[PDB]
Amino acid sequence: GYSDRVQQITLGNSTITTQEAANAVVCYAEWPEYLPDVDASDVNKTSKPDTSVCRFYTLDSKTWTTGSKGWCWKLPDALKDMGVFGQNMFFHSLGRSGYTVHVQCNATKFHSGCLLVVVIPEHQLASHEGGNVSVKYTFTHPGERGIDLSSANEVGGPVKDVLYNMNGTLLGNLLIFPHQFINLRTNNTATIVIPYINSVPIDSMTRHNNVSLMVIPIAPLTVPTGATPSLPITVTIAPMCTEFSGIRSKSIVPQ
Amino acid sequence: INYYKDAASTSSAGQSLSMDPSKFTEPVKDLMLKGAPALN
Amino acid sequence: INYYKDAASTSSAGQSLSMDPSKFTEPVKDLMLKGAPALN
Amino acid sequence: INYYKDAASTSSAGQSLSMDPSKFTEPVKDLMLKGAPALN
Amino acid sequence: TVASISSGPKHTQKVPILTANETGATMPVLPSDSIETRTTYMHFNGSETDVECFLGRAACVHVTEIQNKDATGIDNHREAKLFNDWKINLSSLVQLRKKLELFTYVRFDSEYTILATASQPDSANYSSNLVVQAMYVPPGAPNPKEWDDYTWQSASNPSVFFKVGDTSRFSVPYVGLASAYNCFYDGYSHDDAETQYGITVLNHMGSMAFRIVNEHDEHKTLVKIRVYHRAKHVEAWIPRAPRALPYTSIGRTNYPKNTEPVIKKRKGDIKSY
Amino acid sequence: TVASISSGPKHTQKVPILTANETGATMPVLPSDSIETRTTYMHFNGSETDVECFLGRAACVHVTEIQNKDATGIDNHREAKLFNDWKINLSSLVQLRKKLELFTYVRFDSEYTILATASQPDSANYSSNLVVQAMYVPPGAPNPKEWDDYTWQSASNPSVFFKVGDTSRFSVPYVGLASAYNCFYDGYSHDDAETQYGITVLNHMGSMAFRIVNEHDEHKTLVKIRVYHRAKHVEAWIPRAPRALPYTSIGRTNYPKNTEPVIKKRKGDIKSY
Amino acid sequence: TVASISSGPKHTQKVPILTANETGATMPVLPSDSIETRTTYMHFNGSETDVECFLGR
Amino acid sequence: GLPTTTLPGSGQFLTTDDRQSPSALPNYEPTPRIHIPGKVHNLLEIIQVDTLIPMNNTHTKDEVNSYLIPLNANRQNEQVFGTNLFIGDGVFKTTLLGEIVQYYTHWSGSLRFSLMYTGPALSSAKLILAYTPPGARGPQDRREAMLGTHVVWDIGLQSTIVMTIPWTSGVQFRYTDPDTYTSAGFLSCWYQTSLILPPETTGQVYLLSFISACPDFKLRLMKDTQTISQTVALTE
Amino acid sequence: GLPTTTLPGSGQFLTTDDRQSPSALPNYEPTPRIHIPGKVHNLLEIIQVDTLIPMNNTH
Amino acid sequence: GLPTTTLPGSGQFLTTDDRQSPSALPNYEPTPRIHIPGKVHNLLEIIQVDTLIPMNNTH
Ligand SMILES: OCCOCOCc1cc(CCCCCOc2c(Cl)cc(C3=NCCO3)cc2Cl)on1
Ligand SMILES: OCCOCOCc1cc(CCCCCOc2c(Cl)cc(C3=NCCO3)cc2Cl)on1
Repeated sequence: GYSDRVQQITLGNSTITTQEAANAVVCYAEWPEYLPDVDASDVNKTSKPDTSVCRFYTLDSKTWTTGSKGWCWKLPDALKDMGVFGQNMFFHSLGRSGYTVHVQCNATKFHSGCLLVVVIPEHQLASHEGGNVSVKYTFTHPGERGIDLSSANEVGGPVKDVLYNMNGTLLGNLLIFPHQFINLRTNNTATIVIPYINSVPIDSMTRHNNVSLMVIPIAPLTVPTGATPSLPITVTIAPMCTEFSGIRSKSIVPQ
Repeated sequence: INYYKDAASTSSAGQSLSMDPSKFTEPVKDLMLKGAPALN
Repeated sequence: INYYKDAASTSSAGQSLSMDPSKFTEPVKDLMLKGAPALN
Repeated sequence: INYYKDAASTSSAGQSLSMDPSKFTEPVKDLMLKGAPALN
Repeated sequence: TVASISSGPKHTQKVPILTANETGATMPVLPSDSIETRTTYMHFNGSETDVECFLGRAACVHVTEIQNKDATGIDNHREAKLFNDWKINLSSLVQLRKKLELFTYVRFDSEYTILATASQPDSANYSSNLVVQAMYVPPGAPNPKEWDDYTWQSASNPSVFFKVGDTSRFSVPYVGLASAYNCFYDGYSHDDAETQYGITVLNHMGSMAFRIVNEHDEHKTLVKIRVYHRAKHVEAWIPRAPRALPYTSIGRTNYPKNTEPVIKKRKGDIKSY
Repeated sequence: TVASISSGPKHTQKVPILTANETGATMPVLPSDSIETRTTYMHFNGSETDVECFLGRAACVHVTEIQNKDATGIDNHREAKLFNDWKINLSSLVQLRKKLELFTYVRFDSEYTILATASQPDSANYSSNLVVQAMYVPPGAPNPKEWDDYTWQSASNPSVFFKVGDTSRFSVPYVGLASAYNCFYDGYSHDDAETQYGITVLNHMGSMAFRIVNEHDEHKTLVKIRVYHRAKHVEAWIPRAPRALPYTSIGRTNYPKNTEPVIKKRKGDIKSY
Repeated sequence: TVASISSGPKHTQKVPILTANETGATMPVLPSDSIETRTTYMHFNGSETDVECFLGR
Repeated sequence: GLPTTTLPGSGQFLTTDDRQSPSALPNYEPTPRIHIPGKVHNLLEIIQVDTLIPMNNTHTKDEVNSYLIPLNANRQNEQVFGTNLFIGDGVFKTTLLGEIVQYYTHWSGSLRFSLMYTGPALSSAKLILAYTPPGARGPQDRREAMLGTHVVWDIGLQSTIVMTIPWTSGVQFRYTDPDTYTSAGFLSCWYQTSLILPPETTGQVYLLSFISACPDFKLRLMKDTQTISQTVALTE
Repeated sequence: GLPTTTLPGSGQFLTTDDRQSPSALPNYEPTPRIHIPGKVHNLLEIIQVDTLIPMNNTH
Repeated sequence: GLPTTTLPGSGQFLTTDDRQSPSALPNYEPTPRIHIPGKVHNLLEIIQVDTLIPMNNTH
């Protein structure tokens, strides 16, 4: 009586149940694991807070309306302030982590709409100015708020044009990245497990984000007659196999 | 025959002949069998 | 000795030394023996 | 393959892979053990 | 290898063509799951689509130019193209760039070919024969200031001397600091508020420096340098969506404003053929 | 091997020399069936009549020309022969063409040799040294519009750079879409009422593109390109009647009107020697 | 080859970090004598610092 | 001294040749490789992942909406969409498949075309997808369409339908740049019965459509893509 | 570096010589051969088929 | 005479390449080596000897 459909994920002191899942994706078919010695470089023993950092943090909720263009969060940024995960983050020189991402959106059998939930490794954004204008730090570190693709261009911020993925590629091809759809008629959640993907064994958690999670409405939300025209979307994310190394004074970052 | 000492100096590599699209085409956690229902 | 990897890059082929004109000179359905009458 | 008769004409030598800094880093007459007191 | 097996009529409870794309998988459906097929063999290996093959041919990555002329009274050799330089990088010319950016991280050895040809746009009695010299100049070795500085001694820095009209060729191991080169980098060099974004801060490989060794003749000679790059021993990770809009800058993803629709509009209906 | 066996007088009921040609056969009659012969050996193998040998020597297949000159103010490089192109094909020059069309389908690898020589028809101080570049340009890759377009980067398209006066040589596998190249094709590309007939619709292999890499000197230089083609690994099927009338077009069988009698008229009678 | 071995807390009478430089030696002290380390390998031979290489171009 | 003769081609530079060269950095030791998920070995590995087709191409500036094929409730017998199968051009051209095919001159193989339905769960519909092999015109009505390769799709719990365009061809390779002789057919879709919405519901519903290549597929003779060009070198 | 000497004829192009060359299309896979009746191997095979002689040349 | 083809790079001088050369002094006998204390093999040997740092740079 197991269905692909019902699932339970327990991680730390927190549990999620979905009764309307559509399997789960594990990026590149690899599950998060700690850093092996053969791959290690820094000689420091690392710190593995385990259950105090590897639990589920639910970010603040978004509201899908007929005019929504899509939202974008960066990792580990989105979690920069969650509990002890965040403290560890500002206090060590280097850290490394994988995540379980669970995006939630329920409706009824009269609604229609379909969101794309995708994880993009190394999502370098484009400046809407063109040329070689850079995208300032603050703009690519929105924190739990994430970036709202239907917000206005700002100065020093990225471009927010959806048919171009914020980088000069077409929305249609985002499907080459680990992703899952939430089609109100099928699905009510999306779950993706992200292994740590980098060109170095461990890195800085503040100067470099290693994935952007993106939720994009593709088939517009259509509510039943005289229904309220909107649904909330909630994102809950859990660091998994986290390791921190090179402890010290506590980083100070712009803004 | 390599005439040179360093590995960078050798010619192109030879075909992976690796080929396994499943990391890209089927990264699902619970295995899906073709023919069985997608969602049970 | 081939110095190159691809087959197109090798020199000319070597003599068929095949040679069988009968597909062209005697494509008849019932075999004709020289010396026997052509039409019986 | 050396094409030439004299040794000076051969290519560069190949890595010492000798490496022993102690003549420079520890030329002391009575041996010092790390962890034991420097001056007894 | 069979490309298609033989398959006949079906009347089952087992439907391989109905799936749920919401899952993120592309189910491996074949012609024989939905029509009746006959056996056929592949006759093919997929040799020429190997990434080593795809990135393994020489591509032009840079065209520069230097001239041989009397430097007498020139206050700025660099500025007179008495010599010149290249801030090394690969994403400067786009043909090869779009190919590499199909991947996120890439690791390879480089083989470079340098073709140099001369031009004599104004009245010369003859064509002189010039030797080019073109020293790598690491991030941290003196940049050469005149066309005949002590720098050109290049006692510790690899340099090649070849003749204009000829070609020079040599191969450099993978010089990246990490395990792969980042084709993309969503980071900064540090957490400052105004530092540059992108890979230009990563992709920090020093520059390359060309000059003519010859002193000047009576006429002037323009020498134009073309650098070709061939990846050998390629390794590529994490495929990405291909580049759709035009490029504007080395190292940023930025596209031009008021660009044009990249998807061709139908001449007719959705229903049109 | 015997070329003739010994044979003596005959008085038989078995007549090998009477046949019925209406049958379509050529009965294998020999000297020894009708005169008295002596033994003789062949001393010969027929080596130099092998089709690999017959089609295996280089033949000139194309002569084109490009010039190096100041492109300043040229509105159409292609038109100034600033570069140029070839719509690839083999049936353009006839010597080799008649040889190939002795067969209906032919399959082979090609080895090409390109000789480039320069001419300076009007007053020059000297002969410059130019490098030619000549990129294959598949049916579906941008045709290069100026002599120095992004196209010439040729990051994915094989190109060779050689010097004028020298020769370039490389070999391309059999690139046909079918199992053999059609020397003839009695069809159309589709059943339209006005589409072109022949092989020109089949024999659709894209074109080849040459240019000089050098910028301009003070004089102008004419470079004339000759492409030679040698078949290697030849396979030929279905012999046909040799070409009798002159050719008029690449890819059609058409002969010129009011052509001249191709059979030599006797100077005398049927009875004449 | 290991570049660093794994080493944990220490509370000893055996102090490798106190020395007397007046002796002329450079005592071979390592990260693992004064912090807690994890194993890591060298992955490197020191090929390009051989004097033949240094004076050989 | 051993006697030699040099052949035609000496000194040429062929961008596609593969030989040894001296290393400029003798004895240098590259950084160790660490493990990174996601390694690609063949472009054939990636063109089997499906991506969305902007089928609804009828707009005037690129929009998320050209990915949506609309469906109308209560229409009978009628046609949902049509397209030829020049995978190197037109709708296909910006898709990952289209985009890679363009790096090669010839392609052969089967294509997989699937449609995922996004209408309310309490609605229902039956569509027919038809592949018309080369030689006939794009079908003009379902009767015409239904006589060629087709699948009646019944919209249900299982949200997507995967249609395969089996390789139907005389010649074993086709050109990726559109060519007549070498052309591959048409793909059309019609109401089999009709879309029906539940009460309290209204308007258009959309289908998303994907394209990917079957394991069948072959691509050969690499060349340059018409999809990217430039007028001056970029700088930093 | 192995010592060599080049002979007279170096650099010449003889249309009849038969040597190896680099392939411009590294790794390309040609179309499979299928069977076709009629293969010719030697011109000696075909000159044994008889054909008509315009003997009456007098026109 | 063995057929050859020369590749791109022929005739170049790369200051970092390592090949054989003819000896100008054929048959000459170098002076014997005697023993000398202090041989260095790697620069890695010497950077492990400590030296003083002008830390007080303020002059
Ligand atoms: O954005 C596109 C793809 O992203 C991946 O990385 C792109 C990239 C590629 C490169 C090249 C690195 C430097 C190459 C090695 O440098 C040289 C050169 Cl370019 C010349 C010589 C040389 N020696 C004698 C003459 O020249 C020696 C070295 Cl080590 O640097 N970054
Ligand atoms: O009608 C006469 C006989 O009929 C049979 O077929 C005739 C025929 C012969 C050919 C040639 C096909 C194209 C040859 C391969 O193309 C090239 C060329 Cl022509 C040059 C280069 C090249 N690379 C670097 C420089 O040039 C590469 C390729 Cl693949 O195309 N059709």
